[PDB]
Amino acid sequence: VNWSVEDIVKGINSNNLESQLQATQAARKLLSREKQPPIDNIIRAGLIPKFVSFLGKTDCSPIQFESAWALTNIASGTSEQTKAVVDGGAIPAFISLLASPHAHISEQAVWALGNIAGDGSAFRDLVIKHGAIDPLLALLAVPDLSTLACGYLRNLTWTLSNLCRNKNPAPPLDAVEQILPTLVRLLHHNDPEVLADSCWAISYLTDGPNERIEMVVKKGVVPQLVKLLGATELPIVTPALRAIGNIVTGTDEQTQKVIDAGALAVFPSLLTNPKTNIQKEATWTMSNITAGRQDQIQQVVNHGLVPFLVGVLSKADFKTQKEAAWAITNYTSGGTVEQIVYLVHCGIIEPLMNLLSAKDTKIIQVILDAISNIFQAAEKLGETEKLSIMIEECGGLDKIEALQRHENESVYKASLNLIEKYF
Amino acid sequence: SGKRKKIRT
Amino acid sequence: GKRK
Repeated sequence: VNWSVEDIVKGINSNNLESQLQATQAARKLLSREKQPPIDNIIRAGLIPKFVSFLGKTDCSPIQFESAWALTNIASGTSEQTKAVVDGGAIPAFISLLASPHAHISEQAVWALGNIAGDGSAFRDLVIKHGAIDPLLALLAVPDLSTLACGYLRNLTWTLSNLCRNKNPAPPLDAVEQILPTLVRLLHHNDPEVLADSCWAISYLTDGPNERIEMVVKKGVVPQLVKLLGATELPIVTPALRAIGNIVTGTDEQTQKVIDAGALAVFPSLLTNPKTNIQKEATWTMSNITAGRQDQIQQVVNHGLVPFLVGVLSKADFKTQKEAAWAITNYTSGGTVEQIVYLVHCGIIEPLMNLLSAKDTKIIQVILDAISNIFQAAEKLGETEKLSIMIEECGGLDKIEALQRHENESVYKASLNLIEKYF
Repeated sequence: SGKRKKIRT
Repeated sequence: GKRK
């Protein structure tokens, strides 16, 4: 307790394994303190290579543990600190410890590899190349996950989620295929932290091209994801919703699996959720559903979600309102005349017009496109004048006229076109 | 859950 | 269209 770095060095440089153990535990305690652990001072003392060599002392398990914990905490820091651990040779030494007969040492190695992989795609891929996946997955090859210690299982799930994480590049396809069956099993486990990190892992794996989405959807997980979308724990709902959102960015068939699994029945709650980030990500998800086929738009209608989109457009955080505007422009670009009429009957025009007062150029462009699409539907019914009156009555004509004189060229063009054609 | 890196205290 |  409270040793100086100088004393730690003195003990670690002794030729006495027990003196080395005591000094390594003292380093672990220094690195474990709540405020400002002296990571850089330990690195600068040259201690990483010694710690790494201690990981290999099978005949002294306590010093394996203390050095694993010390190196975990060094690797928990900046990229430069994690690099110092990797440059010491720690990756293969930790992978060898995954097979330790001492569960607390195996777990510490799991943790350290999670920090290293969590640094970014290069270290992730280097952990994979040194062969970490097979022994990690072997630790979870039990008939019932509930026999494992809870903290150990949580750490295993977390580390596997970091092997799934990051882009440019995404993880190797073969590694993802190797991990996915275990992730599917963890997604059905009943611990909330395991469920959260399993959802995070799936949200990473579905953040990319449609072929990556397909790898996940083919495993049949969309129904469990929709169940978790309904959980009461916000740490579960957040990544489950991110994963669902990612999936509906894919093909119409991938989106339909989300719809078939019952997801839309959760959106009344998600679109009114008191957490701003949930409302925003739910509305983004809705906008990618309304960019789908007419029969998918129809499912949005049937689930009663158009009033909820009108609500979010009327009042929500601005970022959420922007996603809602997108959802409406997609809806009106893809929908039938009857669907677009319905949108107007639900009260979309006034909140849409109110958002033309925003200082964000992109949302104005989006709203003008939506108004154009609605006017096109009205043209097919011969009701353009009725719509013009509605837009004038709520103050929308004033806002569009003003937008004729707007810095962005596309805004001015769109406004003038609307006025000349309909007003 | 979800953290990039985790320190053990 | 979709937005990733």
